[PDB]
Amino acid sequence: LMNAYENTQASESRIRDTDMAEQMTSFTRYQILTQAATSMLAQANMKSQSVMR
Amino acid sequence: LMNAYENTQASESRIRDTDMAEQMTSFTRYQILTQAATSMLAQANMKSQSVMR
Amino acid sequence: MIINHNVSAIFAHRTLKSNDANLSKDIEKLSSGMRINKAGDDASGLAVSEKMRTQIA
Amino acid sequence: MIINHNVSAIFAHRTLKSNDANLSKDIEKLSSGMRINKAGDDASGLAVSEKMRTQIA
Repeated sequence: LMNAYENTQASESRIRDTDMAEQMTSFTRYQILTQAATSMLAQANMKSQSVMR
Repeated sequence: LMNAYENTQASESRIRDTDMAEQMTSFTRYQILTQAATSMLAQANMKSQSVMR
Repeated sequence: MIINHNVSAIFAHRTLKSNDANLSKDIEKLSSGMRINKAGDDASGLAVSEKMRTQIA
Repeated sequence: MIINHNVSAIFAHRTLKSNDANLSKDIEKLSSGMRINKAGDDASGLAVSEKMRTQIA
């Protein structure tokens, strides 16, 4: 009984639990993508002022 | 109780709280249009002084 | 240039909308430590995991 | 001078026109973090990429 429980817990971990090392890499991906899409949004705002002159 | 609180708040915040990024876009758009009409409003006043010579 | 509407800001914000949205799901798993926080992310994976947790307990 | 038509302004409008369209796509790619966004950036590159995305999944 103990051996089967230990194996199913290892089996359940793969499907259910997450990798902290893996998800941090993806987490930092969007965080930089967040700032970049934010920075370019401000640039697009400033774009239309150039026609006033 | 805690779970429904988080989900109900999300449903409420979508209809109530405003997206600052999208709102800044319309705000910056309307600001230029105000300077646009003000520039044209000034011109229409100086236009009337042609035949009045 | 067209001043009544600006599509450069339209695409950037919709890009930002999904940039922020997925970042929220990243925090969910990192804080929880469980890869399947809600149903739909892995429907059969969550379902099988519950049957496994049923047996594990 | 022929004041009736502003030929230089016609040329300047088109030269400025293309730069704005070029500028918009540059903002598109910097915001999304990907070089291809819509069908029209690269017909072949999208088709090669999507198969690779199928392989990666």
